[PDB]
Amino acid sequence: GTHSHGLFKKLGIPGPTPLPFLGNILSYHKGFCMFDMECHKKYGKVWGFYDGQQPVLAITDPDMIKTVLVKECYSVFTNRRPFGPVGFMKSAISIAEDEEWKRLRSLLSPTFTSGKLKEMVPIIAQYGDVLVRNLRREAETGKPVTLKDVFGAYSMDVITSTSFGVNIDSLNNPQDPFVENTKKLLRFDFLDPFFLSITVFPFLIPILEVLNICVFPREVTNFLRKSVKRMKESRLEDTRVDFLQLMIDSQNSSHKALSDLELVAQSIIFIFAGYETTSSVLSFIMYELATHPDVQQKLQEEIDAVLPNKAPPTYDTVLQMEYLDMVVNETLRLFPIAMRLERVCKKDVEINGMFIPKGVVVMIPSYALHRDPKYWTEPEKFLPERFSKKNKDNIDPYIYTPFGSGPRNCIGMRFALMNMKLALIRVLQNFSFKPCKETQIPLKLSLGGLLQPEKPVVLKVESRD
Ligand code: HEM
Ligand SMILES: CC(=O)[C@H]1CC[C@H]2[C@@H]3CCC4=CC(=O)CC[C@]4(C)[C@H]3CC[C@]12C
Repeated sequence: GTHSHGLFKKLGIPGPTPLPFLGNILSYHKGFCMFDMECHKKYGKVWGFYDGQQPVLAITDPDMIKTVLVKECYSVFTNRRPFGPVGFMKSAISIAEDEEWKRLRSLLSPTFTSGKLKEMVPIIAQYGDVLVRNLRREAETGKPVTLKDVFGAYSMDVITSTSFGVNIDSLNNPQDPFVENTKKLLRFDFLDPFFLSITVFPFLIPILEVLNICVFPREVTNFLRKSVKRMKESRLEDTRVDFLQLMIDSQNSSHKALSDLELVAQSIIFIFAGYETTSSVLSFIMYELATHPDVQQKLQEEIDAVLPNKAPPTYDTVLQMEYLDMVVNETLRLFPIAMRLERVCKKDVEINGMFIPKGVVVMIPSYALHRDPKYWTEPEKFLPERFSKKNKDNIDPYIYTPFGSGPRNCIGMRFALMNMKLALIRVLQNFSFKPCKETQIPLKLSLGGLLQPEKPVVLKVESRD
């Protein structure tokens, strides 16, 4: 019948012996991260395992990784692992493949330049202020703050705004249908029963498509696909520096420009990529700043220096802040929320020594590499100075990859970084953050399939009066 599980040893690559049907998925009770590091402790440079009958080949040599992500990104390693029933979200850039992906990447790239980003800063800066007013109250309240709630609220405020021009306080408007629906767009947990099932029975994905059962909830994609050219139509033609307009502007004068539907797919996929990723990283950073008041006041002092008497951050004053950037990247080292980068091997190739067969998912265990002893001194420590100017080129760009690498890295990187930084500055420009003993110390990751804390982060918030 199926004859998948013989592949790696038959070519000479080590790995945990698979079970019939299951492959190695029982080994996921630990979680992706724990599983990945333990594999690297025991098989070294390269190993192989099976998500069901699907061969996954892990790699950890930096120029082999450069090779996959950059080298023949186009010729061989262009797409990611198909993962569940996707419906029309087939057209979203992150999900699209080969030429359609290359088309969308090119069509969507100009929208993410540093230029258009400088023009989005005032919009998103505004919701820094909104966050502060919303944080004042729960600080002064007395009681601890659940960070993913006040950052979830910020991330959304900033998403609706730069995506559709929609200007709302998500926190204080929880039924605004436009807020209500978009919270359901959380990140996928590939260790969920559903997805695990899908992994074992991939021959059930086409079954779900028929039934229109979809990993993006029907009701949520229905409401935004509706909102979009409710608004792409003449609320627009009254005549917005945002994502939607830039995509509209590129339907209006190379290869065939953005479809109407393909545009909505993008709008949606942007939300999905940017909402819970941003809010998560922000929680992780605020956790670190709380449990290292060493870093927190040093940063607060950098912020006041660049921005005296609560001066409002600009594009340039942000890029200026070197210790802030140090804080941001060190937290992404410890908590790379993608965990893994993956590419599907389109053809038989041999990359710096070893032959990869067509069909193998080539995987880069980012979480593991970020906590590797060979490239990192004291990997478990929160130590921003590893990213100090100098001391930071020892650092291989192919070992440290919180946003991936090559032509298919995170399109939203400069934005995500800018967005997070504008939050941090205004929040630190007004408050301090300290442990309560509801605060889990030390902090544990979920054993699940999302990089997120065991229990949500709660902290004491004080005004700098
Ligand atoms: C802290 C925030 C974020 C992190 C850490 C992050 C991380 C990542 C990673 C690791 C990848 C995979 C890249 C690869 O496989 O090499 C990715 C892809 C992607 N990200 Fe981000 N992301 C963040 C925020 C955002 C934002 C704000 C947006 C959009 C506004 C975004 C849009 C995308 C898209 C569209 C892709 C797929 C790109 C493609 O298929 O060509 N992400 N992200
Ligand atoms: C947590 C998560 O990743 C979400 C994304 C897709 C979601 C699934 C989508 C399909 C689905 C339909 C149902 O009627 C029950 C819930 C399930 C089985 C969902 C369970 C939770 C999932 C797996």
